[PDB]
Amino acid sequence: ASSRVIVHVDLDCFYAQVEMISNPELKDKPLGVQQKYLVVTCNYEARKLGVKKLMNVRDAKEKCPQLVLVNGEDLTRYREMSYKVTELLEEFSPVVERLGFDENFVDLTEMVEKRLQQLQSDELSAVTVSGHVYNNQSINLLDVLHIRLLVGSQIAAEMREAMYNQLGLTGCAGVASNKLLAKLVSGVFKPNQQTVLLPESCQHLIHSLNHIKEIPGIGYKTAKCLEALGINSVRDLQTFSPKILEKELGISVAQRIQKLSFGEDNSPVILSGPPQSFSEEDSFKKCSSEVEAKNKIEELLASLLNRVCQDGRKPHTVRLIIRRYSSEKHYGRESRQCPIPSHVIQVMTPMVDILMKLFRNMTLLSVCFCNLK
DNA sequence: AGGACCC
DNA sequence: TGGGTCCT
Ligand SMILES: Nc1nc2c(ncn2[C@H]2C[C@H](O)[C@@H](COP(=O)(O)OP(=O)(O)OP(=O)(O)O)O2)c(=O)[nH]1
Ligand SMILES: [Mg+2]
Ligand SMILES: [Mg+2]
Repeated sequence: ASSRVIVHVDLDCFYAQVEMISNPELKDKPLGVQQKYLVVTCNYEARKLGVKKLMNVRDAKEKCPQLVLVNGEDLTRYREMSYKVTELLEEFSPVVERLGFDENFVDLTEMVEKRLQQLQSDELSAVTVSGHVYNNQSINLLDVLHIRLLVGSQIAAEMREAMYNQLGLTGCAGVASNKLLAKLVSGVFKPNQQTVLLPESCQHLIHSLNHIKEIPGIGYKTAKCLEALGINSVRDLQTFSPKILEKELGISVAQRIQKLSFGEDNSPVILSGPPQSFSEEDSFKKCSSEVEAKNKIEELLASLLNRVCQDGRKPHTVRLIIRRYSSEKHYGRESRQCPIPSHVIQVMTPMVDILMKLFRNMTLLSVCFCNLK
C-alpha cells in the first residue's frame, strides 16, 4: 500500500440538470434554478449569457432578460438523484465519499491493480488514456504510475458513461494520486469531460491556482488569516516558515495545509454510507412574531418525519435552529438540542410541543433530526 | 452549542 | 444569502 488512484466525480450544474430532465422543454433554453432571491445554479446555455452561480435574480435578468427560472427550494428530487449517483459509483467500487449533493470520491486503487493483473505482458503496451491528460503531458508507458493512472482514467470514463446511460446525467471526472489533486484536476476541462493528472505535472497544477483560498481545505477564514501574514500565492505558503505558521494556526491546521500547498494530501476516501442527519430549512422575509409562527415548524416536521421514516433507522436527537435580524451578523445561529422520548420514537403531536418547549427556551427556522441508530 | 469548511 | 460533515 502506497500509490493510490483516486477519481473525483463532479456533475455539471446539478440542480439545473435535474430540472431539465423533468421538463424537457426547458432544455436549450437558458435555465436558472432559484431559491428565494438567488440563482444558486444555471445550465451552461445560461452561463454563456452572463448568468453566474449564486447571482441575484435581478442581476440575473438584467443580464439575461429571458432567463427561465424554476424554484429549487425543495431539495427532494436533487437529493434523490444524488444518492442514485453515489449508489451507481459504489457498484464500481464500495469506498465512495460524498461531498455535497453532486461530488463523489472513489478510491480505485484496488480496482486498478486487479485490472492490471489481468492484462498480459504485451497488451500492457496498448494501454491508452480516456479523456484529457493534464498539461498535455507525455505518457511514459514504462512508468507503472502512468499505467495505473491511465487505467484509472478508463474506469472513470466507464463511470461517466454509466451515469449518463443509467441516469441521464453528464459530469466531469478527475483522476489523480490523491483527493486534493483529483478534485483540482476534475475541473480543468469543465463541461462534461475528464482529465487525468500525471505526477510530473503536480506542481504545474498547484501553481496554476491564483490564491490559497482556491485550495480544497483552506476556507474563507484561514485564507484571511494567511493574508494577514503576507501569504497570498500558493508558493508563498510552500515557502513560508513552518514554525510561524505552526504557532499561529495550530500544529494541526498548519502542518496539514502546508502539505496541501505542495499537492500532498494523505486523507483516505471515507465511505459516506447513509446520512448522519436530516434537516429542512425555511428562510423568510423576517416574518416571525416569535410565536404562533411555529406552524412553520409543523411543516418542517411533516416532511422530515416522512424522510426520517423512509430511511429506516430512527433518530435519537432533535434540534431547532434560528436567526435574528439586525446589523451585518456575518455569522449568527442558535440551536437547542435535546433527546427524543424513546416512546415517541416508535406521531407529530408529541414532537410538535417537544420542539415548542425547545423554542421558548430561545428570520430562519430549521429542524434537524440527528444521532441516528 | 458553536465553529469551520464544502457544495 | 438549503443542506451536510466533523472537530472543539
Ligand atoms: N444553495 C446552494 N447550492 C449550492 C452551493 N454550492 C453549490 N450548490 C448547488 C447548486 C448546484 O445544483 C449543485 C452543484 O454544486 P457545484 O459546486 O458542483 O456547481 P454546479 O453543479 O452547479 O456547476 P459546475 O460543477 O460549476 O458545472 O449544488 C451553495 O453555496 N448554496
Ligand atoms: Mg461541484
Ligand atoms: Mg458539480
